[PDB]
Amino acid sequence: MYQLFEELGKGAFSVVRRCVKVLAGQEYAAKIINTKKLSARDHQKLEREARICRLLKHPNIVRLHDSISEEGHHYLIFDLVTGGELFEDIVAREYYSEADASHCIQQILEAVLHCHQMGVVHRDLKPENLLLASKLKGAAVKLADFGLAIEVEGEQQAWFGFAGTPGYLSPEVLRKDPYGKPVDLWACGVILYILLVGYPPFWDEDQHRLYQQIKAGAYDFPSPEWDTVTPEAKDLINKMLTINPSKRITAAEALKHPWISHRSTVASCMHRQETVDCLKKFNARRKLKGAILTTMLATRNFSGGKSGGNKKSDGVKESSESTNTTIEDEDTKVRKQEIIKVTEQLIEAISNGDFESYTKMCDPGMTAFEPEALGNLVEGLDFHRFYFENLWSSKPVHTTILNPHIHLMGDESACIAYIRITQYLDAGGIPRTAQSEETRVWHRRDGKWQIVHFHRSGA
Amino acid sequence: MYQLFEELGKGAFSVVRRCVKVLAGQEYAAKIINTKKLSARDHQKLEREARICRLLKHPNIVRLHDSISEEGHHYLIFDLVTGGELFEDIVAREYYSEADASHCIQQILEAVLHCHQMGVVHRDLKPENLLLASKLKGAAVKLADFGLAIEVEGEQQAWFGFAGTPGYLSPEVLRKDPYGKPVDLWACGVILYILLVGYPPFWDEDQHRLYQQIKAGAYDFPSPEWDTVTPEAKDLINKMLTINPSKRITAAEALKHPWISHRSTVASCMHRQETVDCLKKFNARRKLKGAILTTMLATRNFSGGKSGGNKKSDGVKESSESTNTTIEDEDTKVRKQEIIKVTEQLIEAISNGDFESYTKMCDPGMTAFEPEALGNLVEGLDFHRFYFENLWSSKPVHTTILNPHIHLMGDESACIAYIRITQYLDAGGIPRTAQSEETRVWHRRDGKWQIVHFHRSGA
Repeated sequence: MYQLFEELGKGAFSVVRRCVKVLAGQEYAAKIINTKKLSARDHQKLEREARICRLLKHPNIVRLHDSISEEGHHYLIFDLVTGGELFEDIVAREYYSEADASHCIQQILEAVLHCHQMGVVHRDLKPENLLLASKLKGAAVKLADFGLAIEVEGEQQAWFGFAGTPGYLSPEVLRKDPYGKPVDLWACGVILYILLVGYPPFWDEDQHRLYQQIKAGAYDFPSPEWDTVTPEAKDLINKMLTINPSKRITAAEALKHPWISHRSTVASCMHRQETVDCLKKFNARRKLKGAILTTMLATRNFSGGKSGGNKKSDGVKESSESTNTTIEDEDTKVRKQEIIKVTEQLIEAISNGDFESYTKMCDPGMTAFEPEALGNLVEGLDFHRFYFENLWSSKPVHTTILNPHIHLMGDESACIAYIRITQYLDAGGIPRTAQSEETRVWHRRDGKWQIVHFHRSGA
Repeated sequence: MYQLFEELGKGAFSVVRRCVKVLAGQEYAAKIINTKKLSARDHQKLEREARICRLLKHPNIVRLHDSISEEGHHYLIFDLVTGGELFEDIVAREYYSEADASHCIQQILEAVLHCHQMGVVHRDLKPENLLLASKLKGAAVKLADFGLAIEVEGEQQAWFGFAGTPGYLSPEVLRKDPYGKPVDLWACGVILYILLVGYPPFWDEDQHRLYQQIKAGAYDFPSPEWDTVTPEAKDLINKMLTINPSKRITAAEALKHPWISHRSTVASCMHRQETVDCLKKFNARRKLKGAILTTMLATRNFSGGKSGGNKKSDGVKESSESTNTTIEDEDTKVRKQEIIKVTEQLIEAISNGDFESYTKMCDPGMTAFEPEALGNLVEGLDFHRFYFENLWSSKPVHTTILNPHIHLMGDESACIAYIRITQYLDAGGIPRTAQSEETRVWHRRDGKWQIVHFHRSGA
């Protein structure tokens, strides 16, 4: 049904690859899940993932087109979005302000609101799920991958399992409390915070300490970098990073927050280069950590240095004549003889009065000096046509070529000079003979020898 | 004093590199020891290493030419041997027999005998120390690197420290007994054994168990591979792998052993392909185990098969030629004008009677049709010399070129045709005028346009 092309990204248990629907000629992203490596339970919950993704129809959410299981693999086929990660894109931009982060978060919150309205909680919102629709300027931000998403019943909370990514986990999930929609608003607070200053609100080498920080809500807004962030951006983060999920801002309420809905008078327009710089390192640390590592050694200076031997300039070593003959592309043979071949075919074409073959062997802009031109230079084949039509269209005539000389001037040019002697009969012969000295200038154009100019004397 | 070129090999605390003595023009191997990474004691014992290596003058031992210390490095400059390891070379050979292993061990024992006679014990004999003199057929085996070598006093034994390589360590060193020359004969027994069947006599993943095996002398000669080894090769190994160093064969006595001294009637001539095959794996396991510079790691193969193949970029046609612009002159040229330049210089050279410049612009084998040749084809410049010498060496004359046409036939060939009109005076002028139709065939040879043939009419 489909044809797989390049890989676009990975997880521990899936890869994503561009593919083409054979009979459609439409391109898609194939999420390819190795089902041999899943638990029975996670294999079974692919049914829930497939279902959630069909439900969700929103401009800021990538949708499922198809789901296929084979013996060792499951295939979830989605729309192709080609812009890559939002976070990678932010660091390649010429300008990045609070007003620009607000537009990112608004799109994310719109998507999340739509999930919540459909009874879907994502549970694992993180930078990797935030993709751009295309490489075009101002492409939309799109949610991708709902492999840990759950279905909820109205506003009812439950214990759906301990699932998520450490830095984005909500306090209620860490306390083992029944939970629901607010887990996604906590994760949006963490994402918003990273979008503003380029580093996460909660971080610790020790995962147990990290979780105590999260559960305590122990994040801060340190100077210098937070000093130029508006009070309203900080207010929205605070409302999202509220420890008690019953008191946490909802996606609907977040979208009405002035830093989002009154962006044009509230969100700062100042470029935040330090955010861009920190985010680069954040982005890089995210691509080293993972289940499988492509680099052989993890601890390598990322910056590099120049080695010795990088450029080499040698001296003028004394050399001899080195003509660069091209590699031959046909059966090996005598080029001189080749010229003799096309020349004999020329003489035979003139003798037979065959203007058709004479035209092929001559360039359309052929130059000519001949006694029939009375000292003038003739261009084209119109002039010799009069002799092909009248005279040569026919008593016995014998031609004889004497002392031929050939000059080869590269692969595509040659020149032959010879003496032509013609034996013929005039009226009631009386056999006669005539001499002429002829020069032909041949030139191979598109794999065919053609006369570009010729010269005749005494005829 | 020296110039360093390519790296030839390594240890943990040294690299070896080819170098050239600047003022000599002689090439050597530089052992470059990073003294910052040595213990005070091992730095100090470089004095002993330097001394031992100067003492040793033997055809099967690489000798020291120089020793230099800088602030962070010591340099021990030796003869360059270019054949690489004996062991690598054995596996690339077309034939390898007991008789060939006997010649290897004889060379090694000769070197070791010479050490022992000079009061030097190597202590760390292993495959890495066994180098070939050159890549020539039958190059000698040479001992290289004495960094763990010691000086002994006659036949006196002492405790010189626990030093060596695990698989080649003698029982007495492992028992912490005073020791001397026999430690090197134990290591030769281990090397000989590996030379015969391609695997070591003592091996264990657990180093403590390995040492108990060594101390017990618990090696064996298992079938099938030992079944075709002569009893005399086994006898020599047994004599060397004798646990009590007072009873172990000496280097002098080993050299008189029939498998060495009567090789031609004693050592088997049968090719041992299984030895060659095992030795390949032995050689490979030796090159993963330990290095200091970063080393790439291979991936185990996956079960069944993945599909795949070579990829070619696709497009509108097989090849491409930029955007679809209107088919017109994209950019202009001046080659036609170049031909006009050399042609005007030709006419001026003829007019001035300058045969010198006329010779340069003409090919030595120039072809010519002209009325002065009376219908004949003239080759060379001898014919026109008569006109340069006599006539043109001089009343007022004005030339006029009419209707010039140029055919470009590649980068290296061109042809120009034109009408030449000459105004002159005859005897007592009476101004006269003459017409001729001229064709020149130019060819660039070694960056210079030369006439290969020319044609003239009515002059």
